[PDB]
Amino acid sequence: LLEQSGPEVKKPGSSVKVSCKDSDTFNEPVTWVRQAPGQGLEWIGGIIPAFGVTKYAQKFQGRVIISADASTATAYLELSSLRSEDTAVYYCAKVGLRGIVMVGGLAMNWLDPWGQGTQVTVSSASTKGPSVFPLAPSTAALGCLVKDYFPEPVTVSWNSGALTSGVHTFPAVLQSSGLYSLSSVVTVPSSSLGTQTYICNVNHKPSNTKVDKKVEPK
Amino acid sequence: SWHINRTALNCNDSLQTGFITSLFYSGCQNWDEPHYPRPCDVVSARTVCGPVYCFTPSPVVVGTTDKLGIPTYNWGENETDVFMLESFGCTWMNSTGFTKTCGAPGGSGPWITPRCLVDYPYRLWHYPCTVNFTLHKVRMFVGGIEHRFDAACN
Amino acid sequence: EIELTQSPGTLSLSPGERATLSCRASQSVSSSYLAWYQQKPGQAPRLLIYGASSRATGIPDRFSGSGSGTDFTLTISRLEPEDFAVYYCQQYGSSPQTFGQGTKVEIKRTVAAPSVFIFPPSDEQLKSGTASVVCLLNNFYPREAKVQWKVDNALQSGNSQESVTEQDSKDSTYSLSSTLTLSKADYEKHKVYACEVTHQGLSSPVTKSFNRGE
Ligand SMILES: *[C@@H]1O[C@H](CO)[C@@H](O[C@@H]2O[C@H](CO)[C@@H](O[C@@H]3O[C@H](CO)[C@@H](O)[C@H](O[C@H]4O[C@H](CO)[C@@H](O)[C@H](O)[C@@H]4O)[C@@H]3O)[C@H](O)[C@H]2NC(C)=O)[C@H](O)[C@H]1NC(C)=O
Ligand SMILES: *[C@@H]1O[C@H](CO)[C@@H](O[C@@H]2O[C@H](CO)[C@@H](O)[C@H](O)[C@H]2NC(C)=O)[C@H](O)[C@H]1NC(C)=O
Ligand SMILES: *[C@@H]1O[C@H](CO)[C@@H](O[C@@H]2O[C@H](CO)[C@@H](O)[C@H](O)[C@H]2NC(C)=O)[C@H](O)[C@H]1NC(C)=O
Ligand SMILES: *[C@@H]1O[C@H](CO)[C@@H](O)[C@H](O)[C@H]1NC(C)=O
Repeated sequence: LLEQSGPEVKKPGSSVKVSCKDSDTFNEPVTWVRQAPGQGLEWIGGIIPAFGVTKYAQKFQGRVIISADASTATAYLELSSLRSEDTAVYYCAKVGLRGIVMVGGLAMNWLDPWGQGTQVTVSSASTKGPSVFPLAPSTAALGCLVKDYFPEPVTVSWNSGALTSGVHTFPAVLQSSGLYSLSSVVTVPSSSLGTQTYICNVNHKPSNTKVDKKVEPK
Repeated sequence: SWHINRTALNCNDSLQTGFITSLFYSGCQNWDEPHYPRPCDVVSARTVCGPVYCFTPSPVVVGTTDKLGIPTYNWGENETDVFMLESFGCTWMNSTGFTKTCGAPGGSGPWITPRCLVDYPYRLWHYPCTVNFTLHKVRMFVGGIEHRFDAACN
Repeated sequence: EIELTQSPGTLSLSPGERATLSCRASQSVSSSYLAWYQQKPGQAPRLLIYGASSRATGIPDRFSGSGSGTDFTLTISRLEPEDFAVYYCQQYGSSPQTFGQGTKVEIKRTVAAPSVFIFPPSDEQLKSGTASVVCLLNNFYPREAKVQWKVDNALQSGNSQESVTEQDSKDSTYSLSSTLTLSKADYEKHKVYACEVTHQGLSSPVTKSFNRGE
């Protein structure tokens, strides 16, 4: 298994270092790839830790450094001079050894196993907790609007997890403010609206915020 | 004048044998009886996977150069990189997983006799059939110069 | 640089059907150096095929690969529910190694029209100086839908954002929200707010609307 470090949030012009720890194939070649939001995969570069030889795609040359730490069986990806274009999930993966091809220390083969990915968000925006507003009902539908938070992610539950059927929590959208916004809705029996109680639980761990909002008719 | 960047890393496991594992992490194939060694020449770095060792009899690593003997630091990527072996006995892995030898420390490569060979960091990758060999300190003089090295023997 | 072109972009098939995905390379690639990967939302890619036609360890018999030169194909002989995901092809024969843009294998089902709901902004948000109006399209298939906003009968443009869920595990439908964002001052300039929804499952567009302050 490869365990990657947790999500990162960065201002433009800063640097970030993400890590990739495996638990007995450390000196085997490691390759980094990234996945920009809603995109496919792109090679960043790689390293052969046994020898330290690194290779980089031209689009990252001079702007990234890949390294490895033999004591902790960990590989690292450092990106410098960050811009918003660098917002992506960054993946670590091992280069397969059987059938491997190496030219000048550049190792290519199929990739397996994979790390779980590391989210890196690069923004001028500052960390901010969401405001939570009711989407009042008028089966009926109701929800919570979760607006103006940074960075991702937010988790949403209803009635502390007791209510899960019919829930739809939409993917977040990035607004022109630089802040994120999403809604979560649930469909309920109309009959119950005056008696049943519906609470949305919003947790934003980057800001340590938790908001509980009761949703009732206007 | 040795540097790690002078290691040819041109490996191509086209036979799908998985031979490269011990470069990072059972039998010695195409066995070469030590007697009557082949002469050492110029080896193209594009055929070499991992470090090249020669045995003076002491073990010494040889790095990539250009064809005029100038050290090069491109991990053997340049297709003019070579190992100028003549400039005693040497051994290396070629890109498809075959152990190669030339010269002697009669002997062949690191082998002194059919039962003993010089110890060096990549011995078990080049000669996996010697995993269980026992190690002995050796001292030898070659033209007044004193050599101290370990030997692995069956 | 070797470009990999995958087709189709989206494949809609019922569980139990055979799926054929294609990956076209801009230049000829040796079949030794082509792999296929599967990815599900929020997860890392998972190797399926390598060397054009070899199955990775643990990969079921129904996945197979074939092809040569510039055209490679991934075949799923009988789609199981866990097989609906995004599939990427990769060439690793020539640096830089490159990946295709992906084919989404989607669950085909019968047409389902959306249930449409519109939500006015809360008084709490209004006190903040912003007004968000939400229109919800619930549990529909296929995914393509059109949502038009009208304010005081005038059609809107450039002030709304849409978001779509992943296909639902149980009934294979999508749900969609579209959010109209206005300043509090502009919101109070108008009265009638309407969401107009066009969908294959609807005989004619459906409108949900409300009057501000009622
Ligand atoms: C693999 O390695 C080879 C070397 O073994 C390398 O190719 C050689 O590089 C040298 C250096 O650039 C080339 O020699 C040059 O040729 C040009 C063309 O006539 C000359 O003008 C050059 O003179 C310049 O440099 C002088 C000193 O640097 C200056 O004083 C002078 O004013 C000029 O500015 C120089 O002689 C040589 O031709 C190549 N050989 C080949 C076959 O290309 C090759 O690049 C390496 N491979 C890779 C992929 O990098
Ligand atoms: C690794 O080995 C394979 C197999 O020997 C090489 O593939 C051959 O490449 C040559 C030139 O590109 C072709 O003429 C042959 O037809 C290929 N053979 C097969 C079976 O595909 C491959 O070129 C080698 N890679 C490197 C970097 O040397
Ligand atoms: C590594 O050494 C092996 C063995 O000496 C080479 O294998 C030979 O390759 C030629 C060319 O295809 C074949 O005709 C022979 O039959 C092969 N010999 C054996 C014993 O298989 C191999 O070419 C060398 N690899 C490199 C990159 O030079
Ligand atoms: C050696 O290799 C490293 C890593 O690939 C590289 O940064 C360096 O420029 C190379 N050359 C020397 C002289 O270290």
